[PDB]
Amino acid sequence: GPMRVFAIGNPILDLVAEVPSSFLDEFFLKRGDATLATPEQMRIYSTLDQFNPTSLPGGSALNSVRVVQKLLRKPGSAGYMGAIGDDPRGQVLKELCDKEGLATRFMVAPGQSTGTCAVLINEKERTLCTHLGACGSFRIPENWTTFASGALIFYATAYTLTATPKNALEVAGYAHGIPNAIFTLNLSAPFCVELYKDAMQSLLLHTNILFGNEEEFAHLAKVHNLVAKVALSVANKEHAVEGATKLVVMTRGHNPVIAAEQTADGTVVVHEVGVPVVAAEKIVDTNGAGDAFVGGFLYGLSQGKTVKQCIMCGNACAQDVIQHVGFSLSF
Ligand SMILES: Nc1ncnc2c1ncn2[C@@H]1O[C@H](COP(=O)(O)OP(=O)(O)CP(=O)(O)O)[C@@H](O)[C@H]1O
Ligand SMILES: Nc1ncnc2c1ncn2[C@@H]1O[C@H](CO)[C@@H](O)[C@H]1O
Ligand SMILES: [Cl-]
Ligand SMILES: [Mg+2]
Repeated sequence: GPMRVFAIGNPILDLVAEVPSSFLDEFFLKRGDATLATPEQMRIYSTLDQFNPTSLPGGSALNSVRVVQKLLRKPGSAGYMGAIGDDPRGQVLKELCDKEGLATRFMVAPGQSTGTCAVLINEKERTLCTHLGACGSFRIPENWTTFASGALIFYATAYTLTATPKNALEVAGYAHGIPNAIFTLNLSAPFCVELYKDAMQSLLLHTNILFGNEEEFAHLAKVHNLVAKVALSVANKEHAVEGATKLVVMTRGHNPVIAAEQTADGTVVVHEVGVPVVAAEKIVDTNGAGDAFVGGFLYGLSQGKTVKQCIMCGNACAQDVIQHVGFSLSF
């Protein structure tokens, strides 16, 4: 069918810049972390101009769906909903989605600005500091099911919980009642795991595929029981548990990707797939690596490939993205 994957997310503009460690210190940021800007960090946005930053579209789920749309090519192959502000920045994101052929229904929040994320590159790592702005007012429209009619893969990032957990809950609810449809979720960042524990619990029950990195699962283990790689991964599959797709995919930088699935009979299958080596000197920045991996994974899943094949496609998409500035598109 036309629409193959439908997602909700926070559309944001990324401002990328290479900054010295001193900048991280002055802004109270932890290298490699992802957080929402506190009042004191608001000054980071204007101050970046001294570093000649570059700007490009961002937003975790948007980045992912853009990979699926690029690989599927047909207009409306991927659908997306989110909220943008009534400003020139919002217009740039919108124009870009239209030119890429994605199907979108953006909600415009008058009086508010389009979200922005400062992507600070230092050493090799990326640190993210975001100001949601209009993204926080996002509410799914009553007829979203009509816009996404035909889609069998629904995706949401935990980052959408900040606006309200109702959005993702409604999407999962809908998918659940549809046979042959699956709901997929990304843990997004440690902060989401720690702040939205309750909503996540209800959400996990209705999740078919859970994606996240080692750091996110670690917090998920602690916040929940299991505690403890492989064990953490097998651990998380209970949260989704208690043939219906139940799979957990854990990414971890250059280390092998670990996927654990629970088959119909209760058999647990775990795959440990290596990630092709990429010389460090060839890496530009790792911003968007996980989003690219999820996008390649969902596109392959859309084509009926196997779990291992899914993972290989995700790895290939991520390897391309890490060789570019911010979230690029190529292949
Ligand atoms: N050093 C590296 N060498 C090769 N591949 C790497 C890599 N770092 C990341 N990847 C690729 O990226 C995938 C995801 O890595 P990871 O989840 O750790 O990214 P992330 O958490 O940086 C990205 P974002 O900026 O979206 O938040 C891995 O499964 C792998 O395919
Ligand atoms: N709170 C957030 N919600 C959604 N996307 C985000 C958030 N913070 C950072 N991102 C995005 O994560 C991407 C890297 O995975 C960047 O392109 C950035 O725009
Ligand atoms: Cl998002
Ligand atoms: Mg990384």
